[PDB]
Amino acid sequence: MSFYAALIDLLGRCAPEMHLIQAGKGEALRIRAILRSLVPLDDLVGIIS
Amino acid sequence: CGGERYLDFLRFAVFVNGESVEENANVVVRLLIRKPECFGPALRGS
Amino acid sequence: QFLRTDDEVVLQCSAEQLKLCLAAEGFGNRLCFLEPTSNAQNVPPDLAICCFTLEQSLSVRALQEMLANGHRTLLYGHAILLRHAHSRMYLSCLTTSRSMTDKLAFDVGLQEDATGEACWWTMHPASKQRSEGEKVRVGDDLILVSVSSERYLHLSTASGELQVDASFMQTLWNMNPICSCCEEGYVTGGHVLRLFHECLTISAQRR
Amino acid sequence: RLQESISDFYWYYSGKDVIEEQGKRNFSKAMSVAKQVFNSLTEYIQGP
Repeated sequence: MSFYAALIDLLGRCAPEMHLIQAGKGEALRIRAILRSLVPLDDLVGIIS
Repeated sequence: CGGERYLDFLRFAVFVNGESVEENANVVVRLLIRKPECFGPALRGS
Repeated sequence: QFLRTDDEVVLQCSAEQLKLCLAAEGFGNRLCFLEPTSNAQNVPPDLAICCFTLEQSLSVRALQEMLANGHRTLLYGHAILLRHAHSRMYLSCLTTSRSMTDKLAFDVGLQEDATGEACWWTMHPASKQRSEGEKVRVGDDLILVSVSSERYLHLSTASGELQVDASFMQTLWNMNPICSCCEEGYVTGGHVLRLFHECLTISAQRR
Repeated sequence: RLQESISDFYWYYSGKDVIEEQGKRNFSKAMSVAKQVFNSLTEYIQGP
């Protein structure tokens, strides 16, 4: 659980910042596709609860 | 236990002063997906 | 002896060892499948949906000012835009997933639009024999990477039989030139043609 | 290897309108070494 606590918050800290998402930086939104593509959201919700 | 002695390093490699860098973040993840064994194998999956 | 622009090629893989050409139907069944060609002696495979013309080829930063906005030979580390010669549309990497196993393996299909988001691919040299800047010779091992998704066009063996998908496994690919610039008034393979002397018809069990 | 490296520097600036100070100092560098190597090329062939 501590290892997966490290694999998660690394990629959270590689998420492109919000002001670059307001601009149409296609490279920056390509990455934000990939990290969202990897992880299902509802997996977190059972973990968060 | 052993693999967690690198990610605590690399989470200082892209996140500084409460902000993310760009040029390192756009090249760590391009390289982290060349060897998908580097992720934990329960999500590589359960 | 070297590849160029505006000349059709056919992507073929290798897996006993067996050569799978990559074709796709279009106008219905927009996804792509595989088709073998190593058993051409007992059964001729269908090459009608396997032709692919390279109508453009740019450098990596070169298309970057196409998106915000006659025969050039091509190199490793260039970008490429394939066209499906029968269906007059372009190959791309699609949004969905035909894996359904959380493999994060994207599915390869076709696209009608000429937008440059997912239509483009970059090639890469397989070994350290060649590198960036060198030309592609005829019959060299290639690795094709997405532009929008940054995944590799690879064969997948997991789900029963074999199929092609975009995920994080690299797979060698032969480009195999199939038709260069032909002279006018002459015949090559793939030509649809008539046989007069009065045509050569069949009946509308019609044999 | 110099040739593609200078050409892709054009494609980054092909969308921009004006050029700032540091953009030219880089581009002043790459041609000053380019004039050196064409001059070093032609002395291989100045003799017939």
